[PDB]
Amino acid sequence: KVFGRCELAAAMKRHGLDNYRGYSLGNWVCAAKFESNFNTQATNRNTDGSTDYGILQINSRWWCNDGRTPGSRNLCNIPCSALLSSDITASVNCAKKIVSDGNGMNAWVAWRNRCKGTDVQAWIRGCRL
Repeated sequence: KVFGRCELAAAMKRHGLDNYRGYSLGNWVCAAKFESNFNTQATNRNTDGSTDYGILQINSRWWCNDGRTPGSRNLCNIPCSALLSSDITASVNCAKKIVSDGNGMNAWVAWRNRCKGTDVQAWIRGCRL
């Protein structure tokens, strides 16, 4: 499902990511746009031999079960393809838990150096929540 600028963020707030762990929604908009660029079906081969799933590019290395990974942990206790669905609540529901380790949005490479240090509100300006 191709997500619009106005479409995705509106859901993430309903999705209960709005200011979640003090992280402003614009981060959540921006991060999605940097990891899969509003593509929910987005999956990628991690070089270390695991795979990225979900619009939030959630790494199957220990988060989910993609059926190709030895030593996968599955902490989120979901199949990886539930991250690829037209419902945001699967991806979001384990992204909450990714910050739920308290190890920050530093789990996402894209926010990490390309979405920090900028105007945060700039994703959610001109859209209604």
